[PDB]
Amino acid sequence: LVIERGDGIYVEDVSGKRYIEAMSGLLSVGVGFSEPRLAEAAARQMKKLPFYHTFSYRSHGPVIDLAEKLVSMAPVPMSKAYFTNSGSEANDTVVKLIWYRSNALGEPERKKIISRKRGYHGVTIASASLTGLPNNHRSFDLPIDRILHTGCPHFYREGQAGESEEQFATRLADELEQLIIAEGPHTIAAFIGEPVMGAGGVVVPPKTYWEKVQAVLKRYDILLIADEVICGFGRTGNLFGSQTFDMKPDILVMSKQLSSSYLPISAFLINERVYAPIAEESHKIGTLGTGFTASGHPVAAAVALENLAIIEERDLVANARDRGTYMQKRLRELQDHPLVGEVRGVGLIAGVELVTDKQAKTGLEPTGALGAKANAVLQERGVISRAMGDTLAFCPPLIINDQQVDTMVSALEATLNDVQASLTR
Amino acid sequence: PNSLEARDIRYHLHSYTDAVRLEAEGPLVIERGDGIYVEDVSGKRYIEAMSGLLSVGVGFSEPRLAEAAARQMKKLPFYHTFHGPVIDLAEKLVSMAPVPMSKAYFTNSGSEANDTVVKLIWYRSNALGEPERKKIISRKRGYHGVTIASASLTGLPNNHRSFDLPIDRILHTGCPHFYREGQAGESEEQFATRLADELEQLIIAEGPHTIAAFIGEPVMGAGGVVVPPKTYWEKVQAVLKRYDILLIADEVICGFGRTGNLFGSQTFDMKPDILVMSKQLSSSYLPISAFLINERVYAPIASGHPVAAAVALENLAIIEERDLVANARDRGTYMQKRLRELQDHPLVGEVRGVGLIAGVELVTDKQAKTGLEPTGALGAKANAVLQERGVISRAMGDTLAFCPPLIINDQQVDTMVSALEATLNDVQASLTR
Ligand SMILES: Cc1ncc(COP(=O)(O)O)c(CN)c1O
Repeated sequence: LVIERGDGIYVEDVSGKRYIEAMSGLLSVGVGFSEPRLAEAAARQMKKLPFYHTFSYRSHGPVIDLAEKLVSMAPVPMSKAYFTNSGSEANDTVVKLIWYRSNALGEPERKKIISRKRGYHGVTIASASLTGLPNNHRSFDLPIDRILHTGCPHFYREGQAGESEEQFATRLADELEQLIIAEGPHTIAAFIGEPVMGAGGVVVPPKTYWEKVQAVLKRYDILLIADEVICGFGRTGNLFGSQTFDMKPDILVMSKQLSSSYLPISAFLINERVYAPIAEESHKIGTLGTGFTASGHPVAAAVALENLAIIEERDLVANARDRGTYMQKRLRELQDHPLVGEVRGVGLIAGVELVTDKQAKTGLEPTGALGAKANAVLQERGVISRAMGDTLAFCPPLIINDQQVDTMVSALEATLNDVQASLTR
Repeated sequence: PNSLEARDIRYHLHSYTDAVRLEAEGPLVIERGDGIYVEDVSGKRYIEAMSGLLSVGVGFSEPRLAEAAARQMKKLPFYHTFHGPVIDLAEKLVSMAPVPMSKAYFTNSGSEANDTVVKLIWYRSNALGEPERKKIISRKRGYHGVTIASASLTGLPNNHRSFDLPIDRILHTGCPHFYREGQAGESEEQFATRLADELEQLIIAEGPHTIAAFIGEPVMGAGGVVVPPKTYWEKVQAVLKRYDILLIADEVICGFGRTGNLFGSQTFDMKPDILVMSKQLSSSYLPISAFLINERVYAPIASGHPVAAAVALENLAIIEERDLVANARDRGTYMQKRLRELQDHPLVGEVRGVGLIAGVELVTDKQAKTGLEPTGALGAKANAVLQERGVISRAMGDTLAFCPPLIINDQQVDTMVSALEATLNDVQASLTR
């Protein structure tokens, strides 16, 4: 499929066929594909100061405004913002600064990072190691040393026979505590988690998961990294997924949804607990020895500022919340369809996991074929979704309206009826 | 209180900055650009003799790039799928390569590019059934970026201290800086021979079957504009070829006209298997980087950003149309000559450079090759005075670097070097009083 242009929630292929972009590109195009104010902000800044760097006591207006804006928006008190080009780079720099911080606190052994199976955190050698998906690892010799993985909080696929949802949450927290104790709690620097796992199949954690996990982390004074790369800026029904799930991160990572993917930019926020010992170490060394050439890029920063202004001016967090409520309801009305194993989601993100045998939770051979078959029909019916194995993901732009949600979910129902009628046989 | 400087102090953690000092002093805030000049928020204008971060090749006020960006952003601001600017740019870069290349890959940064190259090499050795051929040899004072892997490739102590780097599998051989590394009575070519011998000794000691690749900048930028001795690259390549080790040319700084040719690989007769680009690829007007691989690399293993790609394509077209490689070559010849007229200054230990990149290393005792206590104080002192005289350089320790935009003219080169000469006289006078 060759995509040539976009407009609102739609993209068009070279033949002129229009599709609802049900994943907003890479779960990132928040304001849709034709927001003219973002091009206006880019063109204005690029003709004033197209590039300057933030190295060595230099700065510029756009990054200063954006740093203030992001800190002011934080769901918990934050101290500083640091800028990169991608979410992958951000998580990579976060791991590096966590090691630096532990050295700056006289803890040379507190260097291990706990991630989760099916988590997604980027593609650098380090951030691909954090990533808990199989295709990211073995043939790349990953994960690197110091990165650990605990279990995926996906009740439908990980719960034991007869186990309740909250018992499953308790078991995950206990398995996390068991991991920390067996590794040596003083060796664990941080735990990283998406509020909801996006690329791993839209895994919504069981209720009480984040409360119980945070109790464990607080017991050992382990840092919490909230990876808001997908869940940020209105996706889950609040500005940040951390608010939706009552998470209190020390570090909060944001991706190019900062700019609705219109330009490469990413950032993370750190609280005073993280910043202060890093600042003192940088003073003993004489510099903080890291940074990307385009960190804080003024044109990307200008576009991000305008993108955030649009989200606030047009109340897009509330719009996503309310369209999300309607989408979640419409999708769950398909629960009784013969091919629907599970419907999961919160706010404006959802997954529909397909099966052909509901009791055994199995689909076609191999797993992935059913999702690939349904996704092809869905595309033909004018909706672009992402098949994550046998899960179809829905993550449309924040500007969508109820009429468009209705069209998207009706296309999915018709798709499932088509696939059902064709499987026999 | 709500000034730009105060808000930066309050909210913004800077790269490559002492955070405690930033809180006390605040940043210098840049407002706008114009050709080779930038202007700070107080209205003072400076020659950007570093092109920002050795990157703004077409200067700071090229409105054609803004129109290219806006045009794509108004058509398709983002997609992951890929005619079109990403396809067009990949084709253009392969066609421009100084040696035959097969495929182009895109990232946002040079750091991500080098990180991905390392990952691809490990994947490739596994596909070849060589699980041990995973080590990468880099060089002391080389600079290759700041991801955990590419900061490990980097050979500068500030990039490693307290970061627990380099990771395993990354080795560093010697820096090819004759002025700082040559032994008593060793000639430049003998030093090159010794460096190739030390490289071969490292390869043998590690087990040649465990070495996957060697990475080098043609000229080391961030490490202090280190020009390798004559015959270095020929002798190094002979060693690498003997053990079937891949050559990665990191052209992030040298690419697109900086060294007097399109690529530093041409200037130094390097025949890389992998070539890494960034910076002047787009003149930094938007973040984008790329690496090329040849068929040898691609055979066993057989989503750039469309707005950034469109800007890079138009940037390359400008460089082509306005003959900026030739302009930089001819302005470079003049700059190299003017800078070397200062070699006899009492504060100048060495002038080095090729094309439009140069470094001037400062000392107070020319025979001992020592400066002030500590090393770096003399460079910081002179760089501050040069900025007072309206020229932005970069102090790499006690080396002042010059890497001006490809659009500079001879009159501007003359102004820049005259500011350095007067700076060195001022600093010398201050030291003796
Ligand atoms: C030679 C070289 N390689 C790689 C990099 C890393 O590029 P980036 O800052 O875009 O990550 C740099 C940037 N200073 C460089 O000079």
